[PDB]
Amino acid sequence: KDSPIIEANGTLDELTSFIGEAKHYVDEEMKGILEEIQNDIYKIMGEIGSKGKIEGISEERIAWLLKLILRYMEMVNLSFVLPGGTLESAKLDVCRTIARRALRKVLTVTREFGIGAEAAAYLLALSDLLFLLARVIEIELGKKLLEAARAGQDDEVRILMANGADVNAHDDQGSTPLHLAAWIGHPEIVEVLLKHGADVNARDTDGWTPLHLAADNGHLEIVEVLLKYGADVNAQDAYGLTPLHLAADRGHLEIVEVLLKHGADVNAQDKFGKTAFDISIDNGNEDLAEILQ
Amino acid sequence: KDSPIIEANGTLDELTSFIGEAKHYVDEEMKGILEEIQNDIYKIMGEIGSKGKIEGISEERIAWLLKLILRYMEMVNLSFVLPGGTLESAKLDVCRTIARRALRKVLTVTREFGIGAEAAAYLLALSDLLFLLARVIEIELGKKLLEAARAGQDDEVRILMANGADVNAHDDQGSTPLHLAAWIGHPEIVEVLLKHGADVNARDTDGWTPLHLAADNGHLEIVEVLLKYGADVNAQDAYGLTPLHLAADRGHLEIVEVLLKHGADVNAQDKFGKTAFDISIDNGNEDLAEILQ
Amino acid sequence: PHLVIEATANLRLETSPGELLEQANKALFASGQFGEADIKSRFVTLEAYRQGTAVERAYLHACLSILDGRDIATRTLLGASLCAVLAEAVAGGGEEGVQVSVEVREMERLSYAKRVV
Amino acid sequence: PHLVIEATANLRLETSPGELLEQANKALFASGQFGEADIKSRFVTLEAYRQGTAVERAYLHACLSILDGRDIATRTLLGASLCAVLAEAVAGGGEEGVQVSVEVREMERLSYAKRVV
Amino acid sequence: PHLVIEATANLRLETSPGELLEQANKALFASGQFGEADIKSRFVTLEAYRQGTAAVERAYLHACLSILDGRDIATRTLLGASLCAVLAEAVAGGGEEGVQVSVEVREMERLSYAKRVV
Amino acid sequence: PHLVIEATANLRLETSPGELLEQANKALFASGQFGEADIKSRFVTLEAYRQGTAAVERAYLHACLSILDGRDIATRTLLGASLCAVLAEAVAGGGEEGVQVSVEVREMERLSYAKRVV
Repeated sequence: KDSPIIEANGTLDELTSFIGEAKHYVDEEMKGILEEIQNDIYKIMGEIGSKGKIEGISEERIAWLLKLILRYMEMVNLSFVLPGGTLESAKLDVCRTIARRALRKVLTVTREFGIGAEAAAYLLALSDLLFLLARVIEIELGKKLLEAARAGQDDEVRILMANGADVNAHDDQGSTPLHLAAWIGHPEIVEVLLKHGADVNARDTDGWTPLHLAADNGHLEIVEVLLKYGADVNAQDAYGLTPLHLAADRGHLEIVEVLLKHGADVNAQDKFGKTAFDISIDNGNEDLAEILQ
Repeated sequence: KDSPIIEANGTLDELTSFIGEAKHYVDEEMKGILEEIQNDIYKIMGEIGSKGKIEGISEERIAWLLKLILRYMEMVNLSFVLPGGTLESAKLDVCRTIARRALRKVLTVTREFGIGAEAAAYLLALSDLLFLLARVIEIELGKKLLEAARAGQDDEVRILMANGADVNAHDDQGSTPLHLAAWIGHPEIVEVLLKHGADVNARDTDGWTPLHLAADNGHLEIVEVLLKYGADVNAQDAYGLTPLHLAADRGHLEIVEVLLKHGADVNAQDKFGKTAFDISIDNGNEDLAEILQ
Repeated sequence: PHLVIEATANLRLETSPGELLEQANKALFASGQFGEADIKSRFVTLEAYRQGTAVERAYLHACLSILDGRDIATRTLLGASLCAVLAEAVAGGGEEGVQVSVEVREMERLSYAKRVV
Repeated sequence: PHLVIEATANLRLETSPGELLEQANKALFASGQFGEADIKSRFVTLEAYRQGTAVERAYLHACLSILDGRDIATRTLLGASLCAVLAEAVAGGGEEGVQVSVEVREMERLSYAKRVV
Repeated sequence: PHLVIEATANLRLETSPGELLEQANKALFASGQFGEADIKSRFVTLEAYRQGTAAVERAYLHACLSILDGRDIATRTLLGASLCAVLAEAVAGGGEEGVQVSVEVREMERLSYAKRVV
Repeated sequence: PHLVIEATANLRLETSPGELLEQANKALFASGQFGEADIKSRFVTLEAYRQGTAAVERAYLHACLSILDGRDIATRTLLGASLCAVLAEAVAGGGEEGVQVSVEVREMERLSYAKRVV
């Protein structure tokens, strides 16, 4: 009954208790994973409390964590983010920090008693897994917000962000929930996302902003809104096109009028050498050419 | 202002905060109990922070815990369970582990300052009471799941299990939510419980599985489902009867046909010496005797 | 563990000494510190006694002997627990209040001998 | 970090030495302890070897050399991580089970020299 | 003392492995720490190697000097720096980028160390 | 434990590399410190090497025994001496002068040690 032993066990007890809470906020797979972890923690406590007399977790348990880590690692592609992006991920971040406190206590025991090194390695791997699990949850709420925007569900969109979904999440194609609303034609979604910090000038993999999408697809009302919240009316994509070149080529005159009122440059050249006006001339569009000059 | 004093107070303060949270997840009785405890913890801090100059909790407060412990102790009849069986019980397990951390700090102070021994005894009893209270909550969710299964409400049983109710909880008679669904005759329930891990071959105090209940009570649809999920078609109860002996004796021919198709042994003898066939003969049942031979 | 309960002859109990011993053993077992079969208690009535020097007085004292290894909270709680059981067992005795007390002591584990016959 | 993997000539791998080294480097990088470009490993086949004295036997051993500063949990996890990867890479060899082991050691940081040409 | 020099097969040197070993031995002897005849070094070419996980062509050069214990930090550090300078100069190139040159210096337990002369 | 024996290419042995490894393993087992099946040794011939800075041709033989920590100084010292006897007797000649034979015994960190059987 040396303090390092008691404190390590007590802290592990604290750890599994928080895990016991967290597993009520996660899906079936993570729930099962956390329960196996609770079993491992109990197994570890048996080793520590008996000063290594009782065998603890096996190397297969460490490898078991590692396999899960490798699985979830390829799902996570971090900038730096603050802990607790969502209510659910917050639960895991709390478990992570407790696990770290548990590791320090168990590591102290190992250093002083020469036992539990495998358990310490396990707990170390555990912390890494817990980190990822939290990030994966945030990515998944991100994906559900993208889905809501793509589907056109105005309430889902509000709900997802209220629960912690990142308004600036993006799909494999670089499109954010704001790009999705701008392309599809849902002004109400465009508005609530801008309101909660969506980057009006985010670029997708084609170099397009939500304004390029809205301008190209004839979404006049959305174009107006994007400009109000600071869209760069002269943002150029990968090929040098501005939302004006796109609106011009499509013949969307009302949008052209809006773009020009906000300082769009009718004489801007893309990487091919074409200007918005020259395009109205190439397409034989006499009315557009009047608006652009 | 010695660290052991400051840390003891700070940790007890931390303990009170978690209790303050937990009391919003419990019923009125436990809420009142937790509030009295919050007052006692404050009282204890008064003693510690003043180095014994201010009186702490009285012996009546220790006895007060003990009475509650004795009351709830007879409600708890442990196998080993993982912490946080339900969301509600998880909240208390968290308080329990914190209380133990608080105890360690107070014990350090007692050894160094000679004060707080009564407070330490109180906190020790507290951690025991918190343990029991958490288990009682899990037992109660267990009992509500038993009720849901008996009622036949497919939503209740999902909800109770989703919130942490033990699918293998049992009443004083050994019947689990799965036995109740098989005995009462709710095919929807027997199915969802099996789906969430109910032990298809759990025995009640008569040695009966859910299949024995179904076979005896004419529940043809239930028998089919239980066998699909691995019920032992030839399981014997305390008296040596199989579900086939029960279905045969009751004259439930459609069930007898189902049991036989899954390998039921028509020549098995119970402890009296009777086989399912001999029973069809003793009752004068010409049609049953045919399917059994 | 070994528990001894001594009471003055003039001390009146609510229940028989037998009931006290059973309750005491339950109180001890409920601590989770002891095996059920391990707990040995006995009760003694004191016929030759004096309290103070000036008066009709009764008293009740128990001494709990345990193997070492338990902390202060455990020993303190065990004492308070027994005092609760013992105090409630007192109906009266003497011409004044009855003192009820419990001490907990530790036995040296290393020199301890035991067999089962 | 510097990782050396040595295998008996009679040891059969599921994958090529190259693939094993790549997997080992991934296992190391996934630890978050190392810069990707710094992870250097090599594999050697042992042609002249004996295990014990009595038998057809194969073995696989690796030594991971890192700059000091990591704790026991980190070194232990790194060893277990590599051993798992290496063990799973063994298809057979010899007439009995194959021993797969990994050691982790620390290099003195203060005397350590490095340049890029 | 014992010195091991390992180079990737795709690493180009300005000199032969022999010349490098000779220069390395001279660099060690010049330290005043060693008897000339005792300096034992070898060079190994690595055929099966990987640096990192990226699909990029890389070459590296590594040495480890093993000495009996008893020398201080400045000596071990200087010996390392000395060898690294020699090795670094011998590198012509290799792979598609810069070549990492590193040297370790470690100590052998003197008390358990055994030696014979045949 | 793991034993490595390195010899210069110009070093002549009285026995084959294999026989030396077998004798070394026997010497190690005879210590009572090791399980028979646990002793892993390998022998390497050095083709690119230099000893000292002089033009005189030299041969050398070196081994390092790797064990899990826990043995005392007398054991590590005796193991070294024991292997040296086995190695030294196996040397027939090589180079223009006497052959240096040396053995190191080092300890692995037990706590971080990983092992599996496939």
